[PDB]
Amino acid sequence: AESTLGAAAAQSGRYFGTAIASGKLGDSAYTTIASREFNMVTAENEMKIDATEPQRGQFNFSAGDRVYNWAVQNGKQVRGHTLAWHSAQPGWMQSLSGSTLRQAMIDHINGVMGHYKGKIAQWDVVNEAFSDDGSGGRRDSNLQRTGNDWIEVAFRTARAADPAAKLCYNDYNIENWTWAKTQGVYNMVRDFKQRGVPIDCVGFQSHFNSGSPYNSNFRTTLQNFAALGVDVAITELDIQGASSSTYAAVTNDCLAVSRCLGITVWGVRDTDSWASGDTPLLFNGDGSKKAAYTAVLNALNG
Repeated sequence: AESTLGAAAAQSGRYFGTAIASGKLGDSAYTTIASREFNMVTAENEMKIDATEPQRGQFNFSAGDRVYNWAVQNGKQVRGHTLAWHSAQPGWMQSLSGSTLRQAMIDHINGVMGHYKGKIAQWDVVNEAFSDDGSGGRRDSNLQRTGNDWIEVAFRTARAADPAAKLCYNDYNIENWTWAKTQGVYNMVRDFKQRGVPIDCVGFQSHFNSGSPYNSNFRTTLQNFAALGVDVAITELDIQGASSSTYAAVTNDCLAVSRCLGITVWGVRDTDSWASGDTPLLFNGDGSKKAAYTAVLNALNG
């Protein structure tokens, strides 16, 4: 196949994934589609820090396992999302600073990766660490305020916690090769690779809209990161208005870069999207395929 997105991606060694939401798992229109079309699953909410460690030291894996087991029973692999992040922190973690927050960050990684050890294809270890103010510099968060080495410490922890997982740095607005943010991250991954920090992948959320338009230099971005010796992934793809041509273009960027592992779109139907008003996904509210679906499919069969 040929007929579905994931089977067609697999023709060139790649995956086509989606974001799954444990709450929509009793909707069978939703699971029929999701099961048929994707070979990769990211839990949309259920593996975030507030979802896995809502009380300090007391982890909660129900919602995460529910998504995990659905995926796995339906033939899919899984991306973990996400271990260290400025948002989606619980109350007890937002209150922490300095070394105590550091210890909590390390503890979270160890615990979450521990529970999922050897069962996760990729982990977004660190998420959205860079700023949008145009400086190319780090976002100012409690995590950053523990010291500039937090990202790297997060990565070394995670490598030791689950040596089988691909470790990703994930971020939005790093798709355009000329943006500061792109270059700030580029420079970090370069520095990492040169010094031997265990980072395996970079995750391009690929949330495209009027404020962050697709640029065909996205292919240059993907090429240049790959050339540092990392894989790349399109992790949270959606496109405001769901242009067929933009959807075919992004798909074709991925197919032209051999270290591009695959594409994940951020939800199944437009009604499931965090931006449902923009109808930015491949399926309509009612389950019918959008033009973009056909364009992506053709490209993957391309």
